[PDB]
Amino acid sequence: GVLRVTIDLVSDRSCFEQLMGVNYCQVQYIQSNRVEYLFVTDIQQLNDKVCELSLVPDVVMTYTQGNVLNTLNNVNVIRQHYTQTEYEQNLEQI
Amino acid sequence: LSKIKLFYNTPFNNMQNTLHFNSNEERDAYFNSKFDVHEFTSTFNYRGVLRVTIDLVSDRSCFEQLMGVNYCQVQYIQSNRVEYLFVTDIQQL
Amino acid sequence: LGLNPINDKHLLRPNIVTAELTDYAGNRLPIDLSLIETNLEFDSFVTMG
Amino acid sequence: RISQDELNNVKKYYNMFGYECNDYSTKLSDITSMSICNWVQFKGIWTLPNVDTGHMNMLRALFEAGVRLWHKESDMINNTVVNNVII
Amino acid sequence: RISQDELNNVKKYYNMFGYECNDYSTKLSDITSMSICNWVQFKGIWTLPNVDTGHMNMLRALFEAGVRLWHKESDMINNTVVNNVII
Repeated sequence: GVLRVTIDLVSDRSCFEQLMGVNYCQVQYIQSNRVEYLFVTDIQQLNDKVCELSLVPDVVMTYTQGNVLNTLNNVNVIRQHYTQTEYEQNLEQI
Repeated sequence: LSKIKLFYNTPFNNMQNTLHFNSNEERDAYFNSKFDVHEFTSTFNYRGVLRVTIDLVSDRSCFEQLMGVNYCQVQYIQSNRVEYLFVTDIQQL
Repeated sequence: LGLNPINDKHLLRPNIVTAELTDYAGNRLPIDLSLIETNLEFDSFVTMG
Repeated sequence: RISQDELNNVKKYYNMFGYECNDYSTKLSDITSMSICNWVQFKGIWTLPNVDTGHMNMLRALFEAGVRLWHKESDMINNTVVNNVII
Repeated sequence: RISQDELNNVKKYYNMFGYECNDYSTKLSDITSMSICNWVQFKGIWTLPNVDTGHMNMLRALFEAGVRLWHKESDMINNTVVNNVII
């Protein structure tokens, strides 16, 4: 982090800042069309017509989907859940 | 004033784990055999913790996205003494 | 014990379940239920006459 | 035994946070192992192929503190955790 | 004995972090002693010939907290530690 997306809305009728339940967003970067999701910390209101979004990227969501995590090696694990097989092995400890 | 070389996707990313060779040439030899995209020349201002302003205008689908860099080398031309650095972050000007 | 045999074996330990023997005459056998691999089987070593 | 509730409160705890572990140097047990969700928490040193150096960090240190990888949306907001299971 | 796994978790621990020591005033045991990697952690006062005064510091205090000097790359990212050994 931590950044900002100046975002404008002038076609309003009963709004101002009040486009409200946003927290999460997406960004498809045009045009490498790689994608990235971010949380939105806050939402400042610059005026009657344009509000500002503070962002921090959901690195987890963004980068970890699929089988990625399971191929990392030589990692010191601290808590996880176990496959039947790996559970039996650790069963005494638990 | 000095000859940079930025290594991609390298294991060297915590200061408590290093690799160790018996002679700095073997160190260097190793490193000089694993590159992945860019390798320029600057004269970077050192004051840690410092910055290397690094330009790329021949792009086609990039911008900032020369990404997996963390480790880099610097052969200072010309005392040709060498020095490796981690790269904390990468800001996009 | 009312545990689920299928995924609860790990709860067989002494803060969750406990086991004691008694003859109601102040002989007792305390059993750390964590130390049975799979089975709570009691035998006896008896002598007589 | 402990009480029906307390029994569940314990069931839940393990369902939500998995198991104390002290395997400096292993590979994570399958992340997709459980049915409802799947805690994972580990410490350097790993690099994911081609990522902002500083998103890694942000990523590293996020797992060192741990991340509950849910497996269905329903569950993310339902009293289901109680029934997590190893397939 | 402790369990097969716990036994290994322990093996690993020593493999990765070596041994508690209290030798104010000695010379380090060979750094190239082990086969897979080789922990080293110690406290002033040492000077390396011809180095930025402030890289020493950064150096000193880096070892005072300890450095795992690995010996082959393969290993830096494989479940090998388990088998570290004194030659």
